[PDB]
Amino acid sequence: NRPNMVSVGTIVWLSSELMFFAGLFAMYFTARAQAGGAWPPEPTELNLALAVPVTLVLIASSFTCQMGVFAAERGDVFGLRRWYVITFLMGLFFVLGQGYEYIHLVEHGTTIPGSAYGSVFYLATGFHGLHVIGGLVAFVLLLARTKMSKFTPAQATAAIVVSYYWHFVDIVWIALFATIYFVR
Amino acid sequence: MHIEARLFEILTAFFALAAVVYAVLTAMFATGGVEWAGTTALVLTTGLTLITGTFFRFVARRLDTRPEDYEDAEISDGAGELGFFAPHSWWPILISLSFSTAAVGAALWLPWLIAAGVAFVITSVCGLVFEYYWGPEKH
Amino acid sequence: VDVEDVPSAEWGWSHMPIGVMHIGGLLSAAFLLVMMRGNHVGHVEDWFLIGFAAVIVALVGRNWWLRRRGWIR
Amino acid sequence: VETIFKEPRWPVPGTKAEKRTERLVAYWLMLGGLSGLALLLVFLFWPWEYQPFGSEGEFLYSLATPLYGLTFGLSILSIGIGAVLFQKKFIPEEISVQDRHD
Amino acid sequence: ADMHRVIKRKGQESFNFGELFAYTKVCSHLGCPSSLYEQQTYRILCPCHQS
Amino acid sequence: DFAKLAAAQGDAIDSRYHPSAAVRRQLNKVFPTHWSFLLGEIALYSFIILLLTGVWLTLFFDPSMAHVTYDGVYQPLRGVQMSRAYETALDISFEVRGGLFVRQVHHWAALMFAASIMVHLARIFFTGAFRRPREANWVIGSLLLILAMFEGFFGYSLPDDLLSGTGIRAALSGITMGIPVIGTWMHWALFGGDFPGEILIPRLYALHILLIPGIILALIGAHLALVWFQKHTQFPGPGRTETNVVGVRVMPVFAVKSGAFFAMITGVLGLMGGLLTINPIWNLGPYKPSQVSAGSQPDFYMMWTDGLIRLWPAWEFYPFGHTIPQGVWVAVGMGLVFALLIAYPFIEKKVTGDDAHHNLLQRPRDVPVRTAIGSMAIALYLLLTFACMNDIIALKFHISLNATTWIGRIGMVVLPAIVYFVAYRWAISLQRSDREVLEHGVETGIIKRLPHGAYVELHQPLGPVDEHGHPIPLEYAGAPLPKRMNKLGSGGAPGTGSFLFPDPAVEHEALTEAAHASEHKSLTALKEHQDRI
Amino acid sequence: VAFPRLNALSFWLFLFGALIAIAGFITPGGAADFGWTAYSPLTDAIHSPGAGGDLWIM
Amino acid sequence: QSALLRTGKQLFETSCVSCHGANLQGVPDRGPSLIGTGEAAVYFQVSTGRMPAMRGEAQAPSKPPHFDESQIDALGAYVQANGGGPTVPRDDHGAVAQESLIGGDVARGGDLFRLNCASCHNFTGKGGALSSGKYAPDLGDANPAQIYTAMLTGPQNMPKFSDRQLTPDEKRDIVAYVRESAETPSYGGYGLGGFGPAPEGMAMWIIGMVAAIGVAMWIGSRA
Amino acid sequence: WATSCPPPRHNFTELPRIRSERPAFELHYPHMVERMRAEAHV
Ligand SMILES: CCCCCCCCCCCCCCCC(=O)OC[C@H]1O[C@H](O[C@@H]2[C@H](O)[C@@H](O)[C@H](O)[C@@H](O[C@H]3O[C@H](CO)[C@@H](O)[C@H](O)[C@@H]3O)[C@@H]2OP(=O)(O)OC[C@@H](COC(=O)CCCCCCCC[C@H](C)CCCCCCCC)OC(=O)CCCCCCCCCCCCCCC)[C@@H](O)[C@@H](O)[C@@H]1O
Ligand SMILES: CC(C)=CCC/C(C)=C/CC/C(C)=C/CC/C(C)=C/CC/C(C)=C/CC/C(C)=C/CC/C(C)=C/CC/C(C)=C\CC/C(C)=C/CC1=C(C)C(=O)c2ccccc2C1=O
Ligand SMILES: CC(C)=CCC/C(C)=C/CC/C(C)=C/CC/C(C)=C/CC/C(C)=C\CC/C(C)=C/CC/C(C)=C/CC/C(C)=C/CC/C(C)=C/CC1=C(C)C(=O)c2ccccc2C1=O
Ligand code: HEC
Ligand code: HEM
Ligand code: HEM
Ligand SMILES: CCCCCCCCCCCCCC(=O)O[C@H](COC(=O)CCCCCCCCCCC)COP(=O)(O)O
Ligand code: FES
Repeated sequence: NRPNMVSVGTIVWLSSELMFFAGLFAMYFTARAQAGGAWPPEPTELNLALAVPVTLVLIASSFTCQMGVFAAERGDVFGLRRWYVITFLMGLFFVLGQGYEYIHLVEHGTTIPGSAYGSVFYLATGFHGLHVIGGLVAFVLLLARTKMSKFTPAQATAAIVVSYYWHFVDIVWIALFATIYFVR
Repeated sequence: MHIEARLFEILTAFFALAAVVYAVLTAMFATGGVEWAGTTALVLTTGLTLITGTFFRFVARRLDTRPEDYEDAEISDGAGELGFFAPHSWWPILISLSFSTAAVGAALWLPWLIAAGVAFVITSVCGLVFEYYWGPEKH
Repeated sequence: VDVEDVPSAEWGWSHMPIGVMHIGGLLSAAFLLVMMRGNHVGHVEDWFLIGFAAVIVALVGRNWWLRRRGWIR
Repeated sequence: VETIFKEPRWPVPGTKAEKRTERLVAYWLMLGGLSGLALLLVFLFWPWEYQPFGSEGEFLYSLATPLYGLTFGLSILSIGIGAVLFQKKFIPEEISVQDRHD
Repeated sequence: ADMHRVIKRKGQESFNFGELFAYTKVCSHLGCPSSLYEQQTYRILCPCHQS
Repeated sequence: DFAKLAAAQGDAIDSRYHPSAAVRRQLNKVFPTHWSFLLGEIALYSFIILLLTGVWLTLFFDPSMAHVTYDGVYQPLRGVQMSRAYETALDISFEVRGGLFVRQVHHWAALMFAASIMVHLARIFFTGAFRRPREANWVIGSLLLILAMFEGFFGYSLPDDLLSGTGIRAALSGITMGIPVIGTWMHWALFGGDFPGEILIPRLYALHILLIPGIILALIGAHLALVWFQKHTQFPGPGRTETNVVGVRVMPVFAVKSGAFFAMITGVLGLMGGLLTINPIWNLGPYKPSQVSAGSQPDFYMMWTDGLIRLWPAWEFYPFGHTIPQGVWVAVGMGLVFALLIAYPFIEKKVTGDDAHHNLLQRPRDVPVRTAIGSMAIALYLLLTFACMNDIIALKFHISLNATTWIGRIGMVVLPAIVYFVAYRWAISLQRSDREVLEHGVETGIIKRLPHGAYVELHQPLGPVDEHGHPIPLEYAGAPLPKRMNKLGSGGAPGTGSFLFPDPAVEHEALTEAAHASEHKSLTALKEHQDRI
Repeated sequence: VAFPRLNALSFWLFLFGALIAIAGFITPGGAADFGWTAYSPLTDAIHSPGAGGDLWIM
Repeated sequence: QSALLRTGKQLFETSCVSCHGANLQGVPDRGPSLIGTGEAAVYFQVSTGRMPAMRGEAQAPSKPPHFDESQIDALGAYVQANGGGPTVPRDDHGAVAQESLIGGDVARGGDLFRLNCASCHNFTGKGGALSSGKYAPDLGDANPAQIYTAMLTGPQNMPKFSDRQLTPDEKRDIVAYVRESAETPSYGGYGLGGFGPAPEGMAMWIIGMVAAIGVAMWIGSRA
Repeated sequence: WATSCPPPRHNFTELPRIRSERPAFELHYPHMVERMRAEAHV
């Protein structure tokens, strides 16, 4: 009969977090306008054979995260744990996939000090990867709390607000993925 | 809670108008074309009010009038338990100390101090989250 | 000490004489003042010693005066 | 000495939790055995001789001592973890009072 | 250019060969080698106890 | 088969030694289970590991000062003149399989041993375990801490490298020779002439491998025997009195826990020995009096002595054609600290006047003056230790080296005063926090709005209540009081099953009923015992 | 307030964050000297190499 | 080459007159004279990024360079033409020598470094603090040419070791030890910074004691 | 201004009827309630 206080606090903070990514987006666009015709410039060669499967995994993690919310709203703690463990594994795969992309980009001459494109690319995607890592920590902390006490409505609220952050992270990546790999 | 999001929708419309006007006015008769830094900030400033306003719009249409949303409600209408509010906790000062340790390490570029700070933050945040959920000791 | 000031007054050592803290503070300031004797050629440190010694002396004097007048016990 | 409290950890027999806890203790002991065998194998076959700077074997040599501590440390630590778990999950909980007569 | 700032010790006014000076490397405090010679400030720093 | 052999051997042992009454007494002895009681075992386990690794090291170490030419595999030191002590120390870490691991484990074990004593000493001081009839047990331990300090100091001086050789030259030589009247005669008797001489390392080797460890082992045996027959002090609580010991018997609970703790302590030291580089002597080179590197810090247990040297001003006296150097201040101050540490229980019993038998510990919050004094001493020790690292701190943290010396100098007098005042207020404030629970109950954190608009917080009484509903105020009993509802069991249990799949409902109900039945009986047994006595 | 513990966290984050920036005055180089506006490239490591500016940022 | 000289002066005018003067005589209380410092001093001071300096303090720190290799050579030639002085070693192709400066006797370089450098830079070039706000920076980033020029020119508080006090072969041996002691991995695990007991005691207290006390909590009981 | 100085731990031992932006003024001056509604508009 009353709005969820934790949900309102999380959504309010999630809106503010978007302005942090606004600054990173401004840096990428400012450097893109000064590229001069090459964006990305040589020797940076983005490959979609790896980014696309990595992006699809993160998108699929949102669906399983939503499934855990349905279990949490249903009062099924075991269903919530199964879906959030699966979500954590795919979220971890996203971090490993991004890092594996980072290793090959560095070997081919795309680094933060190497070029202006490397600076904006790594800051924008790296800070998002830090947000993904923070989301994985939230999953572990929330799941550890599931083994401490009985499944209460306040505990179910904590599961919902964590999924809000995960959905926010996934949506931001879609903007980053479309802006970097398609709007060149 | 119909007033709360009406505040954000009003801000959303103005931010959307300013973002569109600034982008168009910088595209024409402005050196360098579209000024990307301000346009990006204005566009995503509209996003901030849009997400909060849309959420408040969905919450408002679900639940009926609250006692604080009534134009003639009585004090006795709000009787009952409000919720959980933490009485005391020394974890927040530990979280800030943990975060300040990482910032000092990042300021002076000491990777060992950064690693210690990150580990301290995780432990401090874990204590705050688990403070009111730890069970009794089992022996 | 009374249980109103220290609730666990009967469970352990809970009282330290005020004379010990007052004399210790005066000796605290005196040791700071004698440390200006040395091989250092700068005087930035000397002013820091003087300031800390003055603060300690002022605190000791304020506490002693307030206890003498009876405003604090 | 008077034992005022003494109860078994699993009064209800035939429970899945008891079998699950039994495997948890065995898993830590199995890890200790695997790490102890690994310590035996790395000490005998890992390249341990010093290699000069800029040589091909320098990197493998630099991991010789680190591998000794990782395998030795994890082995006995896992055994200790399993022993603690066995006491806290299978050894009956007891409270005993002894007169000091001091 | 810094030779005018040199102050001589009694009984040691002629111990230097022009602008060359020789001082013991052993610190007078506890015997550590005080060899942190700063050329501009002309300060000899002992790494053991900061003399 | 296996049962008959045990019975046959048991009868054979009993027929020849009749150790039945005595062994049963050792199996039935009760030890309290508090976590802080295990702090003395960490130091004991570290010493055992030191003995095991130390014996291994003696099979390869040549403690000679004779100068030789290096012929080992370490290329950056090929041909460099060095002593045999530095020669074999490189041989252990390079020419013997596992020698580097053993040498690192030994030195990490020393660091844990020194750190364990300081932490274990803190509990003894703050909880009042030093009081009678345990004054002599405190005194024996204080000697053990001093012996450990010098044993560790001699330990890393054996390799005769540049870093430790510099530490020997200052601490062992200059301070000793600066002592008035007999100071130079002590230097000649210990070095066999002038520094460095030719007999220092062999003599230090003997002192470090036989004499000091032999004295430590004898004192440890007396420590364990005293803390094995005088019994162990326990914290106040339900059923705990001045004449009983509450806990678990040795067999099998305490033996398993102690043995498992030994395995875990060894693993931590084994991992650190093989995951963190400690004392890389090959990077420092052999000791030469003409060489000197920056950051000449000793081991952390010997830093406060070095910090005292760095901080004390250059105050010297020259009476009648003689010299009293600055090292005399440190030498006298070092002795004063040891004298105060050893004789503290008698000082307190003289000041407080309390000379009664004590078997129940005191919570540190309940003794604000001693807690403030101990916090003051800890702050002084920490500042002295960090003053030894002032040059290292100055480089890494961008602080003037002159500033760090004066910060430590002024802080040496100001910071202990601040810490004493803060700790004294903090200790009393925790007493007030404990009281608030007693007359009002545990704050559940749930806010309720009354029909007339009052905001009240629901409280959980710890005892009987009034007819109005307010709990009867309870009297403090020296025991910790709950402050979180989740610690009282209000959170319940998640549900019996694996992390991903639930167990059948009947099994969960049976398990939770058995658990609730077991906890109630345990509480009832303690309550019935407390009521009887 | 809605989040009593988050409210307390803000105070300490604010107190320790302010102390970090002010702590530049104890460094030999000093604190930040590029103005509170911190205009670029004056704040670049080339033009502001000191640790006082870094403490100001963090 | 007249092209290299006028390029160096043209770079000098808008970057180095405010503190060093238009004729390289130095500006009192702002900067010393650059006459006789040589090309080696300019190469070190600019390639290490130490110059142009930004303010007066205890010690000018290193930072990203303000000029590239071609501009450094032009600046060095302009200063070299005014008073002469030492020059940076060069290879056959005329580039700044880096690999050819690595000496073949690292054992000799180690003893020389411990006699002449360890006091200010530490056993393994990790850096060390000086009197008042000054310090000997860590040596793990300098290339062999930078180390050679630092030994030649003696920057700020470091002694100006001449080619007679330390012969070119001795200098090459020292930089060989400096370069190898920075690129050699630790043998007993993580290096902990290489500063000695001070990180070692910190690591023990924060890792082993925390684990030991944390394990004691798990095995033991409260109250 | 409708609570004690200082307010209790939970800020309120009671709450008045809220009908405008001056609840404390209405609580302390009930006779002025009619006047404020009548004179609110110029
Ligand atoms: C149960 C408990 C028991 C367990 C306890 C065990 C814990 C230990 C764990 C770690 C073990 C690792 C083993 C591998 C060892 C190894 O193979 O080693 C590689 C090399 O690595 C470093 O080379 C760097 C470069 O590669 C070189 O290229 C470069 O040259 C070099 O630079 C030096 O040399 C230059 C000149 O050459 C100088 O110019 C320069 O300045 C410097 O000196 C670099 O070194 P450096 O910067 O030192 O650090 C760089 C470090 C970054 O730091 C760090 O690790 C910090 C973190 C650890 C350090 C120790 C802790 C610090 C504590 C402090 C007290 C904090 C302060 C707090 C204050 C509060 C209190 C105060 C009051 O990055 C990394 O490795 C990244 C790796 C991170 C891995 C994390 C581990 C994951 C654990 C997860 C466990 C899960 C378990 C779950 C179970 C269920 C040097 O070491 C080399 O020698 C070494 O060879
Ligand atoms: C290169 C290379 C590899 C070389 C390295 C060399 C090296 C470092 C070797 C170390 C090897 C080590 C240390 C191995 C042994 C590890 C170990 C402890 C074994 C594992 C045990 C284990 C996993 C347990 C499972 C089952 C089991 C056997 C249970 C425990 C059995 C027993 C009898 C325990 C042994 C532990 C022990 C020594 C003590 C228990 C007995 C008693 C009564 C302790 C004595 C005692 C204690 C401990 C007190 O707490 C105490 C407190 C107050 C007053 C007095 C006392 C007192 O006298
Ligand atoms: C005489 C004497 C005692 C000197 C000390 C004087 C002094 C001013 C000390 C500290 C000064 C500092 C920390 C300067 C930085 C500027 C700054 C932010 C100031 C503090 C501001 C303030 C008080 C408010 C913020 C809140 C707050 C309290 C946070 C600060 C927390 C931090 C980061 C403190 C750490 C300071 C400190 C002394 C710790 C050093 C510990 C040691 C011994 C480190 C040795 C060490 C080193 C050096 C390694 O290289 C290494 C490499 C790899 C692994 C490990 C290590 C390692 O541990
Ligand atoms: C103390 C008096 C020193 C002695 C002896 C040596 N060095 Fe040094 N060095 C010292 C300082 C204060 C500085 C910084 C000066 C600057 O102008 O900023 C240096 C610098 C170096 C460098 C440059 C390092 C860089 O930042 O990459 C190198 C390579 C260097 N020093 C090496 C070096 C060698 C090989 C020495 C023995 C001959 C030596 N230094 C002695 C302080 C002192
Ligand atoms: C070699 C170092 C030491 C070892 C191995 C050691 C070992 C132990 C052990 C195992 C115990 C029993 C467990 C415990 O209460 O923690 C104990 C108790 C005790 N130790 Fe230590 N100890 C050492 C040093 C010290 C020091 C430095 C002091 C005090 C200065 C001290 C004084 C005591 C006292 C008074 C007890 C009484 C036990 C009690 O009443 O709880 N010991 N010691
Ligand atoms: C309290 C007990 C002890 C402490 C604190 C201690 C401490 C130390 C330390 C810190 C070192 C230097 C380690 C290193 O070189 O890296 C050392 C060296 C040594 N210790 Fe011990 N030690 C102890 C007991 C013993 C015992 C009992 C022996 C022999 C039985 C022993 C034999 C040695 C040997 C041979 C060395 C030198 C060989 C080497 O440098 O590696 N120690 N000791
Ligand atoms: C290296 C091995 C050294 C010897 C270790 C011996 C270990 C096996 C002990 C077997 C005990 C037999 C118990 C029994 O029920 O048989 C009993 C043997 O008779 C005894 O009472 C023996 C008393 C002396 C036992 C002292 C042993 C101390 C060992 C401590 C171990 C922690 C048979 O009695 P019963 O008929 O069952 O009543
Ligand atoms: S040894 Fe030179 S200062 Fe003490």
